[PDB]
Amino acid sequence: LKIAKSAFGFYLARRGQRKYPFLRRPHIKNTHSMNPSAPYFWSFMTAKSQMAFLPEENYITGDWTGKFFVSKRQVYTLQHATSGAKVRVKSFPSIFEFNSPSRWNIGKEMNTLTKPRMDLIDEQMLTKKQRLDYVRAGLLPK
Amino acid sequence: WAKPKKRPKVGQGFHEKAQKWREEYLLDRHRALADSLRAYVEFSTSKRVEPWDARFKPFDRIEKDGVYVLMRYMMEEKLQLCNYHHRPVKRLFCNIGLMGPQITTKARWKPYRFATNPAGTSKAERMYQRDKTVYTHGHND
Amino acid sequence: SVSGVFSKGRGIGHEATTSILRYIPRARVPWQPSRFGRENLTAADMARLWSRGRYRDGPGNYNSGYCTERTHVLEENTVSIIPRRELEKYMPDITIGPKALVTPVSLMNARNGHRVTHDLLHSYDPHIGRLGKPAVVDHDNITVEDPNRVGLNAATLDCRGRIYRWLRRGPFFQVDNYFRRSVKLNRDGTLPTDFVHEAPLMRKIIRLAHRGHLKAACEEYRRVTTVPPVEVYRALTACCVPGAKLADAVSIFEDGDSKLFYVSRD
Amino acid sequence: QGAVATAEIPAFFNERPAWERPPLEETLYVTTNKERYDDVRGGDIYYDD
Amino acid sequence: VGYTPVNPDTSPMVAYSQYHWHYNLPQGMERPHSVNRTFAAPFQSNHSLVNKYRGVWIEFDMHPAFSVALEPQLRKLPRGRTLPKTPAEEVIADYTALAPLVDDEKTRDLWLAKVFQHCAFQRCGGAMELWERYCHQRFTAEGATAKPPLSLVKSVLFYCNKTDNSGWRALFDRCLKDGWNYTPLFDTAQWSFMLKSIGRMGDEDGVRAVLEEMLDVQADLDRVEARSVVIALNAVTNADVYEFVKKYLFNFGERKVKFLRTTYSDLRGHGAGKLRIPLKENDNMYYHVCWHSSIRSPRQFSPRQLYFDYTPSTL
RNA sequence: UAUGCAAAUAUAAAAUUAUAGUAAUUAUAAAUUAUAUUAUAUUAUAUUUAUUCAUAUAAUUAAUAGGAUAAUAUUUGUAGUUUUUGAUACCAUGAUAAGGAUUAUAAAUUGAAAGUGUUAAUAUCAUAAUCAAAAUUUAUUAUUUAUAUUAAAUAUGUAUGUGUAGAUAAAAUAAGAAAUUAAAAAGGUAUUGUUGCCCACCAAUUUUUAUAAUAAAAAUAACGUGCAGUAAUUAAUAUAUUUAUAAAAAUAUAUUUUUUUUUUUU
Ligand SMILES: O=c1ccn([C@@H]2O[C@H](COP(=O)(O)OP(=O)(O)OP(=O)(O)O)[C@@H](O)[C@H]2O)c(=O)[nH]1
Ligand SMILES: [Mg+2]
Ligand SMILES: [Mg+2]
Ligand SMILES: [Mg+2]
Ligand SMILES: [Mg+2]
Ligand SMILES: [Mg+2]
Ligand SMILES: [Mg+2]
Ligand SMILES: [Mg+2]
Ligand SMILES: [Mg+2]
Ligand SMILES: [Mg+2]
Ligand SMILES: [Mg+2]
Repeated sequence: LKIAKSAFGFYLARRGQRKYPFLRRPHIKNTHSMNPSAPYFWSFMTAKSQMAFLPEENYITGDWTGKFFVSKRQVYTLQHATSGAKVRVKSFPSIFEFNSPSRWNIGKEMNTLTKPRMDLIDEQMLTKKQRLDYVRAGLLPK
Repeated sequence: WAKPKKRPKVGQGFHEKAQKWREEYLLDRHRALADSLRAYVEFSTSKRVEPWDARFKPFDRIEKDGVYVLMRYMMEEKLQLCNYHHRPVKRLFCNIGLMGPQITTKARWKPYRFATNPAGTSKAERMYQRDKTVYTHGHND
Repeated sequence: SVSGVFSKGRGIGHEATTSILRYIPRARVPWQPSRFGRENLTAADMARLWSRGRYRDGPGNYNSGYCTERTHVLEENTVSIIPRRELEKYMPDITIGPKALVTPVSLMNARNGHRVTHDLLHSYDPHIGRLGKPAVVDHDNITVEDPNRVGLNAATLDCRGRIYRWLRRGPFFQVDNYFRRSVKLNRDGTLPTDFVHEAPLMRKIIRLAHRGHLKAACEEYRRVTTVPPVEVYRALTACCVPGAKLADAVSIFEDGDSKLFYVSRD
Repeated sequence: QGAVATAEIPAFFNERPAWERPPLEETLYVTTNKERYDDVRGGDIYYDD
Repeated sequence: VGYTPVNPDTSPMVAYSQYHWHYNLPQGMERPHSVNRTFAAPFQSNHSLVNKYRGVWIEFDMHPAFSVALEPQLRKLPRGRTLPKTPAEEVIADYTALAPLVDDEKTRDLWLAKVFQHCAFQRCGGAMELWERYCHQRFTAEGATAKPPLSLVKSVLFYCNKTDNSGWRALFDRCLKDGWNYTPLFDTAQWSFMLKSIGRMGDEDGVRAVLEEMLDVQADLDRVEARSVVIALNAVTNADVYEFVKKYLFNFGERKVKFLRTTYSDLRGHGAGKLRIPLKENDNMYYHVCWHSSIRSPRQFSPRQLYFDYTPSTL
């Protein structure tokens, strides 16, 4: 890769813009996971049946010391709002916290409550060249 | 294949900015959601333009004859209950059976986005005058 | 001038043998005379090494839930751990305990030879999970920590030849080892046959066979973990007589004989 | 000539005919097949001592 | 070319080369190979045999008359591969009471042998009285002519080893060529138990006598159980017997001797728990058994160890 | 543009330079260096269709060990820490891609060697590797365009604008297209050869002397100008006269150690 954002920058090649078979791209990057729909609200990026049980990740499975963030496929439950306990999720740069609890979240997965690609951009994680290219696309002011 | 340049460090106080921005993006999304649900239901509940294309048959026929007779006397109540939404309208016509095989085959219906216009729509421009602040997938007025 | 990975280490074998044994020169591998293996790690170091090497699930990884650090740093940001008492308020605790990690013997073939659902593979042979001593699996005590270090850890020091050994194992390896490390003739010439936990089952089989229920009896014979006593074979064949079932009497007998130590020869 | 193929086959298939070779060899001659220590530019790396 | 070498079976550039068989030649088998037929190996497993009786078989020959007559008494004594838990006091009471009623010598003695074996498995010490009361008079005392039935002897011997008893030495001695000549009929397990007992008690001389007879009678040396050889050898502190035991150690095989060492190093080692009575310290015999093992194994070359201090000289 | 003055290549000579003591030589010509409109027959580029192109993450690579129906091994439970250093996040040679331009029709292929991350002798900063659910700046990518539109792994909310700039892409192959081609003569101060060599002024110094703005000459490896020369960016060479940061440049004559262009009365 051109820039190494992780270790894998060293190991992987891009291969230009290369086509992969349908719904298998090596890296699952869900840009769409928060993509508003009123009519599809309960069917989009959620369980295919409402009679399914909540995933593994809503439960404490073993003897734990504690966790840092809960997984993002965990589904937001009335207790998430009510209990007033830390609810963290791993997003980038670091972690997203649900601080301001609402019932409107309930019954959806935190995938869906966390905007993956923010309209906010750090100018300090960008090279002067990259900043130029972000000004061309009409994102950054200059 | 050049050795990948190292990525610059993250930013100072950008963790706070990202937290806040996502936080209130979500808070905003609650009202965007509330509002688009209101819109979706308001649309389902309100009347629409007639779904059939009158330029073809059996629909072109004068409103005092043929299919329109069949509608005024047998189907009217039902057609109004479903508010001329194009899906239940087409189904009711299948179930009235007095047209029978024609509904899909000889008859023509307006395209999706035109059939979705509110009843009373006069100019075509209306398709583009609906609210873009709301996430209904064109199911909003 | 000196860079080590580990500060200190220890001997696999103990004073009585070693103090005398040293006067006899032992040939070390010619190209790498000094051997520091995972038996030689200290207790602390072994613990650390054993936590790592298990991708996400494993206790080493900060977010597995088994982490003992109170703080972890993601890109200059310091995150404080959420204690489990607090995690539980919104995330209910459904925890069966260790019995949940061990299926019965009955299912060992469905599972390709295993009783243990833990994260590392568990071998029933002595050598793969061997530390200094021979590996032995407790089916009662299975934990995520794995104190005896009998599991096959993929990434630890010295792992590779163990992994290779595991991939070379014969078609019945798990099953055979499990069966031969338990179930063996006593030093007196007595049969292994009488065990306290299996006794009522054998009783039930006998009882069923005397009332002439051949199928129910055979269906219970299936669930026997240990060699069944002679009395079982007697009952079962006696049951085969009145309906003339010969094929069944014979397969019963042949089952108990020269498989199970010739309990059946009576 | 050059060799198209190679096979390991017992020596009794082709061995110098008994009237050509010296009389009983096993008994009257001590033979060892061994490798030259010195560097051999060309020729065989084994000889019969 | 590489750090990873080609594997000669899968590579056609090896297989079809001039040094091997090309795919256009006629593909028949080159020469036949008879390996297993010419020189065959005997089967010895790395694991011990799973069905073997592993005890001292006492050989119950009873006439099928007294066998039925005495059944309610014998049902309490060991039958083949079955060890009833009846308390030994009771069994001896039954013998003392009922045996004078039976008239057969052979029967009374088979029965006695069963009693002895039963008392060997419980380690009850008061059973030698039975030997002095019935057998001693016509077998061991004052050059009595009579020659005891083999099973009885095996049983009594087995009892003297299981319960460690000075008595064994008197019985054993009667079994050599000039006496009853029973020694060549002993099982390997018999020897095993004998050696182990003698070793615990600590008679170098018992150990020597027994190893000599075992060797002469052609016992199965390699299959004598290692633990018992080690416990016997461990008992040897006397200079002459020590000499004997070196010379003798050359009678075992390569493998046997390696595991003599392993077993020895374990019994004073990690596995010191495995014994009912802890070993006694012989540093000399330990060192020697290790040394012997090292001598008899194939030798490996570790040049950085041997020549560590080598300096060349121009003299 | 030949009335003053003015000997001067047409060869009488003994290795180059140098006022006849300086340095140790010099000079020289044919090997080699891709484009200068030479000719029918062995048969066609001026058609069609395209162009809004984005996607990578949460560190320990170092060894062997056999079991029922086998003539007997508890070898059940096989237990001797500690002297080395490269493929790593890092300098650490090799090797396969893509890229149409003239061996044609018959019984026949429209894809090439000149090398595109992962591979074998240069080590002497560091564990960075996927087992899920994750963060767009990267030349190198054919997407669904108006009757009916989210049900199983979770699967994309955005750009209707007169088929509309500039600039670009693809094809003569079971398809269907039909008329505006090249050869043969050429030079090297370089010597695996123009990314080749060389030329003067401009500093130091060395050495001989017949001391002219500032002596002359010879050795010489700095600095700074340029680009004089090798038919060399207005061809060079010699004499003559002028000019001048420096090679040199302008004009007047001769001349090829410069490459050639050729009417036997029209
Ligand atoms: O080779 C072996 C292996 C194991 N054992 C086992 O060690 C246990 C205690 O080890 P001991 O060997 O001290 O007991 P022991 O002499 O009383 O046992 P016997 O051999 O006389 O029965 C014994 O009770 C036996 O089960 C051996 O005796 N020999
Ligand atoms: Mg290359
Ligand atoms: Mg790893
Ligand atoms: Mg001078
Ligand atoms: Mg001068
Ligand atoms: Mg020039
Ligand atoms: Mg010029
Ligand atoms: Mg010029
Ligand atoms: Mg000139
Ligand atoms: Mg000038
Ligand atoms: Mg001039």
